[PDB]
Amino acid sequence: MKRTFQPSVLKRNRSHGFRARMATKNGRQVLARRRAKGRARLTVS
Amino acid sequence: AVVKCKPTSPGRRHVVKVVNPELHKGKPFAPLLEKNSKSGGRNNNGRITTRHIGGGHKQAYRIVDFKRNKDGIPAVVERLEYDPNRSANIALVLYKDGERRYILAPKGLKAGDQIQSGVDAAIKPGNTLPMRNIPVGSTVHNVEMKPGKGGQLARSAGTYVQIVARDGAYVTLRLRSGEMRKVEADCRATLGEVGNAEHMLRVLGKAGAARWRGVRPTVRGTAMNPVDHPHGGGEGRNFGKHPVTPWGVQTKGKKTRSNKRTDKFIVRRRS
Amino acid sequence: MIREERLLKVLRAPHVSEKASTAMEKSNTIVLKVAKDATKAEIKAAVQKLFEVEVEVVNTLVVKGKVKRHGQRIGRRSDWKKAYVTLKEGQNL
RNA sequence: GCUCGCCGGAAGACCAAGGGUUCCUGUCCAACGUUAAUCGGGGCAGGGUGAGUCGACCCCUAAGGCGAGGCCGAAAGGCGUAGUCGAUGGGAAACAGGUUAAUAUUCCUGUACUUGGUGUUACUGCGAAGGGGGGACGGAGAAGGCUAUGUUGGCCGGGCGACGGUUGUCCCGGUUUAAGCGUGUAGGCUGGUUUUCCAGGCAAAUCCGGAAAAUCAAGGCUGAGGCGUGAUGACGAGGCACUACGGUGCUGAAGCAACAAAUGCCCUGCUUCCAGGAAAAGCCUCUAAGCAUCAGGUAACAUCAAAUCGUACCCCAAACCGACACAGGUGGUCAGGUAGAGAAUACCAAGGCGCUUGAGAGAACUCGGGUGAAGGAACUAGGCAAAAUGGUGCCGUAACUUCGGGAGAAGGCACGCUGAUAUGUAGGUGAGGUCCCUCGCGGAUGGAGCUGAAAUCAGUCGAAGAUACCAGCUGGCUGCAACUGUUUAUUAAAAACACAGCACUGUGCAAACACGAAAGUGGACGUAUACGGUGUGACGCCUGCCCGGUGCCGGAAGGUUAAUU
RNA sequence: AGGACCGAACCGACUAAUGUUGAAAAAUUAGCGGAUGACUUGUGGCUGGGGGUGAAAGGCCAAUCAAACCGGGAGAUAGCU
Ligand SMILES: [K+]
Ligand SMILES: [K+]
Ligand SMILES: [K+]
Ligand SMILES: [K+]
Ligand SMILES: [K+]
Ligand SMILES: [K+]
Ligand SMILES: [K+]
Ligand SMILES: [K+]
Ligand SMILES: [K+]
Ligand SMILES: [K+]
Ligand SMILES: [K+]
Ligand SMILES: [K+]
Ligand SMILES: [K+]
Ligand SMILES: [K+]
Ligand SMILES: [K+]
Ligand SMILES: [K+]
Ligand SMILES: [K+]
Ligand SMILES: [Mg+2]
Ligand SMILES: [Mg+2]
Ligand SMILES: [Mg+2]
Ligand SMILES: [Mg+2]
Ligand SMILES: [Mg+2]
Ligand SMILES: [Mg+2]
Ligand SMILES: [Mg+2]
Ligand SMILES: [Mg+2]
Ligand SMILES: [Mg+2]
Ligand SMILES: [Mg+2]
Ligand SMILES: [Mg+2]
Ligand SMILES: [Mg+2]
Ligand SMILES: [Mg+2]
Ligand SMILES: [Mg+2]
Ligand SMILES: [Mg+2]
Ligand SMILES: [Mg+2]
Ligand SMILES: [Mg+2]
Ligand SMILES: [Mg+2]
Ligand SMILES: [Mg+2]
Ligand SMILES: [Mg+2]
Ligand SMILES: [Mg+2]
Ligand SMILES: [Mg+2]
Ligand SMILES: [Mg+2]
Ligand SMILES: [Mg+2]
Ligand SMILES: [Mg+2]
Ligand SMILES: [Mg+2]
Ligand SMILES: [Mg+2]
Ligand SMILES: [Mg+2]
Ligand SMILES: [Mg+2]
Ligand SMILES: [Mg+2]
Ligand SMILES: [Mg+2]
Ligand SMILES: [Mg+2]
Ligand SMILES: [Mg+2]
Ligand SMILES: [Mg+2]
Ligand SMILES: [Mg+2]
Ligand SMILES: [Mg+2]
Ligand SMILES: [Mg+2]
Ligand SMILES: [Mg+2]
Ligand SMILES: [Mg+2]
Ligand SMILES: [Mg+2]
Ligand SMILES: [Mg+2]
Ligand SMILES: [Mg+2]
Ligand SMILES: [Mg+2]
Ligand SMILES: [Mg+2]
Ligand SMILES: [Mg+2]
Ligand SMILES: [Mg+2]
Ligand SMILES: [Mg+2]
Ligand SMILES: [Mg+2]
Ligand SMILES: [Mg+2]
Ligand SMILES: [Mg+2]
Ligand SMILES: [Mg+2]
Ligand SMILES: [Mg+2]
Ligand SMILES: [Mg+2]
Ligand SMILES: [Mg+2]
Ligand SMILES: [Mg+2]
Ligand SMILES: [Mg+2]
Ligand SMILES: [Mg+2]
Ligand SMILES: [Mg+2]
Ligand SMILES: [Mg+2]
Ligand SMILES: [Mg+2]
Ligand SMILES: [Mg+2]
Ligand SMILES: [Mg+2]
Ligand SMILES: [Mg+2]
Repeated sequence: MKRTFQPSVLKRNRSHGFRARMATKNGRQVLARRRAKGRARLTVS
Repeated sequence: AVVKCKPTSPGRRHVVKVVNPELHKGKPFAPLLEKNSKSGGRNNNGRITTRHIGGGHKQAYRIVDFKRNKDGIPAVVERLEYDPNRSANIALVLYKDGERRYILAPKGLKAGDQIQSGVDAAIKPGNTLPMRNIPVGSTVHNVEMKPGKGGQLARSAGTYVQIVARDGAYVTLRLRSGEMRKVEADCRATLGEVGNAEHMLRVLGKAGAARWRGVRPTVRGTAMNPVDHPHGGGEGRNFGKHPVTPWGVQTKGKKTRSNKRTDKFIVRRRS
Repeated sequence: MIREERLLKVLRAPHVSEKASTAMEKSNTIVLKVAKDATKAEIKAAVQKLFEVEVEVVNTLVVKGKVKRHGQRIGRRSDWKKAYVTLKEGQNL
């Protein structure tokens, strides 16, 4: 059966990538939270 | 001509077609075409703002001359064409100077007929004049509401306006709605009625024919749940409320015009 | 024209393998490890200057580094650039 | 290694997406592998991805995104102009053969092609952010011409048979060759050329559009395939010689014709229909400012350049999505033989596999199947399930009907093989030969050869000839819904939803209405034969009485009545 | 010609049996419906939570839906166990 995750790198990057995060205040707050938590991987990029 | 399809299948039994042999079978005039991609009735917020719009055939936009302001230069009708963007047919016209334009095709207009616009044009179908220069009692179409703005009234297939009176700077028009409206006498109009009056005799015949025209299904309020529509709900077919729109406004008689700016121009409402 | 400083950094090592040995004997082609950012033009110039031979053509590829377990921890070797440098017929490097 | 079995419009082959070394070689067997494992997609190490032409990048745009100024908004922000991004679409160019353990249109061999830079010669109005052309477009259908491809013959090489026969009307195999360059054919489209003039193409124009004469009748554009060359080459059945028996080396005959033939190509065509079928650049052409014997343009010639990134491997799957080496899911391309209408189905080819526990036994019971005396729905909530019907041709076919239907109604007959008609017919294809020729890839003619149904008559085997696989059960009465559609992903597919049709009602355009503190946007580049809302639901015959209640519409005298004063 | 007919691919999901610590958190097998259209499918895009989208089932919005998910108010409150 067709499951929910149907990977596409283009859609992944456009939806959740670094530049998508940087494009809005709320996306930049995601990056701020993840840097503050000390995440090794900030985004899907 | 109005042609009834033979009932060779249940989707054909009720079809009534308007078949016009005068219309150009070839492609339209490419310099007067533009793309017009579809909306699905969605605005720039991406939200449906008009329900029941979607799909249907791809259509190119024909640039139609509603202004008719190329005055004093005769034009000859080259051919009548199907226009998917409107109920009326259009006419490709060639001016003496070599310019081509599209116009709304009036009743009776055929290839080879001569037309002209301006103050000194003849009172003949397809000629455009200021309504100051058109006799009272005349049948006109493509009527401007402001001078130079381009025709906005009586553009649909078979429609027309009657100039009932002339009073100083204004003319009184009887519109197809039955409304009596004042318009400035400097506003242009084209003599005659819009052609293709048989348009209203078509019978689509099947669901799919509406879908081809980009009309999506209407779901009745009473078929829904209360959460979706005021009419929703009931164990079985129930109603028991005054009919309303999906947004709760009475939909059987309640007047919705509210334009104090334009009230002065309305002599008599359609009633 | 490329500066000599640049040319002295583009060639990293000869690449030793069965395919490299066969390339030399059959097609007069030397196989080199080169700087990751080296272009075909830079490799050609560097080989002609430093090895004193005449180069016909340079073909290049990027070798992607292997992922490798050292104990438990996962690591990755570096990507590197390989150059197949075809010499003219009678050069004999 | 031999045999057996299974797939073969796939369980083969090549990819995109996704994955990321799983690829190849050596080595190891703890763990992983539902068992053992010497094996592995497992561990460890080493190797492996070669491009002017394939793809990305790049030029160009779609939906849409972002958006200098701008407009709007307590702030955050929203919208949007100029622009700038954005492929799933448009835009230059390479083929065949050979080669690695593992890449190859990338390496090698042979033979090509494209774009741009610089110079040399010649001739020469070049010049855009502008104009015009072009690019540039739908559905269905029909037929002709072809090719891929197949079959048969010829040719060449080999064979003479484990058991009766097999020197032939015998058996097996091969019979392949590209892009490019040249030629211009079946077919498709269109009348040419010249002169003069002009309110149009934001200005100009020699271009496009328009007008008027002159003149001639064949001019131009497009185009599959074929043919020639590419090719005195490459490939080649096999033979010979080695092997480190995995694989190499050596050498190599014929390499033709006829017939059949696509869903591929001519064809972005043609015919036809209504629901009326992207954009922008490259490209061609026109000039403006400008430069003006300079730059620039044009062609040939020479020379230089074409970077960078991807390229292994899986890819209907043990490598992707499903926690698994999971009976699931996953877009594109290729399309052999016999039978067949067929991409169904059966059996096969190329190729790929036997599904990572086996060995016995032959109880009940369960699962999946086969057959069944007599009976034949007695079963059961219900013929649930099963059994049955099933093909082609011809004959024949009721009520009712909206005249289409109902209908494949129902029901019935024929069907294999052999011979003859006819040593293979009707039809299709079409060589040599002959004839003509505004001269070719040409007609007129001719039927050699090839292919080839269908029918009739006669005979003949079986219980049975649509023999397997495959493949409608049929009829009668009635409720509901007109119909095709749609729906509760995962217990409901229906009488529910939708529907064409009908009606009421709103809406005069800065429309009503909707999204939005707003700007705006949709409605619509629509305009009352239009658009929104509501109910009803094809069609036929129709749709009665009630305005007291609640709503809506109109009224506006009188009563009552807010802020305010 | 056709929301025409029979029927593969393709799209569905009417019946039955199996399976129900499954081979599978919805399938398999035999049958079944549509199959030029109101068809189906690839890639990309847009609509956002009292919000969307809905040929309308309160259906669907990442195995979640009469108000998604994540974090926070937060140790909500719990005359109840
Ligand atoms: K409805
Ligand atoms: K109701
Ligand atoms: K909802
Ligand atoms: K109800
Ligand atoms: K109900
Ligand atoms: K074992
Ligand atoms: K390249
Ligand atoms: K690049
Ligand atoms: K024998
Ligand atoms: K080529
Ligand atoms: K050729
Ligand atoms: K490769
Ligand atoms: K792939
Ligand atoms: K019935
Ligand atoms: K159903
Ligand atoms: K009343
Ligand atoms: K909510
Ligand atoms: Mg509507
Ligand atoms: Mg129309
Ligand atoms: Mg329209
Ligand atoms: Mg309706
Ligand atoms: Mg309901
Ligand atoms: Mg309510
Ligand atoms: Mg009731
Ligand atoms: Mg009641
Ligand atoms: Mg090379
Ligand atoms: Mg490369
Ligand atoms: Mg590994
Ligand atoms: Mg391996
Ligand atoms: Mg084990
Ligand atoms: Mg052991
Ligand atoms: Mg391994
Ligand atoms: Mg290319
Ligand atoms: Mg845009
Ligand atoms: Mg914006
Ligand atoms: Mg700004
Ligand atoms: Mg761009
Ligand atoms: Mg693309
Ligand atoms: Mg390989
Ligand atoms: Mg078409
Ligand atoms: Mg052929
Ligand atoms: Mg012989
Ligand atoms: Mg014998
Ligand atoms: Mg033979
Ligand atoms: Mg087809
Ligand atoms: Mg590969
Ligand atoms: Mg297994
Ligand atoms: Mg699997
Ligand atoms: Mg599929
Ligand atoms: Mg076959
Ligand atoms: Mg099959
Ligand atoms: Mg048994
Ligand atoms: Mg049993
Ligand atoms: Mg049985
Ligand atoms: Mg019995
Ligand atoms: Mg018996
Ligand atoms: Mg019996
Ligand atoms: Mg009986
Ligand atoms: Mg009975
Ligand atoms: Mg009984
Ligand atoms: Mg009983
Ligand atoms: Mg049954
Ligand atoms: Mg059965
Ligand atoms: Mg009853
Ligand atoms: Mg129905
Ligand atoms: Mg149905
Ligand atoms: Mg369900
Ligand atoms: Mg169901
Ligand atoms: Mg507006
Ligand atoms: Mg109803
Ligand atoms: Mg049908
Ligand atoms: Mg469904
Ligand atoms: Mg099934
Ligand atoms: Mg049917
Ligand atoms: Mg069917
Ligand atoms: Mg309910
Ligand atoms: Mg869900
Ligand atoms: Mg709530
Ligand atoms: Mg609190
Ligand atoms: Mg608590």
